[PDB]
Amino acid sequence: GSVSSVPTKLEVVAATPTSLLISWDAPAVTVVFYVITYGETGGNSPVQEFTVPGSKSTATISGLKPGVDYTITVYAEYYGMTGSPISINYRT
Amino acid sequence: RQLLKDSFMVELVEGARKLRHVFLFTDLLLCTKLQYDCKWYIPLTDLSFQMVDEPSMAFRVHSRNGKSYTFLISSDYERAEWRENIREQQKKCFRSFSLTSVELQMLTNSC
Repeated sequence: GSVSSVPTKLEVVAATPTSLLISWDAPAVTVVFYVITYGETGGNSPVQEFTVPGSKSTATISGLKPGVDYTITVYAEYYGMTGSPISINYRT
Repeated sequence: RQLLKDSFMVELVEGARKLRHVFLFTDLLLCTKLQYDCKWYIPLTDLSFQMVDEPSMAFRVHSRNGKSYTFLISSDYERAEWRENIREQQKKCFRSFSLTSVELQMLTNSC
């Protein structure tokens, strides 16, 4: 591809001990929807995922455990292809 | 063109639920009613598969033309299998197309 399929600048913009507000910069191409995944870092806990529409570039993650390291990833879904993910770690 | 996966599924439509037989071919996803009749199809290169957790164990397929269709499936595992198989094949599909009336007949016949 001639432009990146991946979002940029994934970051936690606000946090409580059990919830995170994340933001990312959309890729150059219109996205059908995004997938957000989160799970305990290294913890062999179940990873969970949800979506937000391609018109949104933020999401809230709730129900987390305080003081726990989490790995959060976002990737874009398109007609005909799935984008690669961008990932961050964050400790509640 | 080969058949890779097929299952009964329940389509959620306006005010009703419908039993469909869904077929993943190498280049397209086909939805039929029961002799078979095609309700609709989407080339894989024009499709996006979305997990739906409300209702639970559901998914939505979006077509490049702006339509989308929602199904209940039997389990989270089968739902994940369908997404993975579709993704694997999407990596091998590059060109959008439209089937002629007879092509669809032959396609439905093969079913």
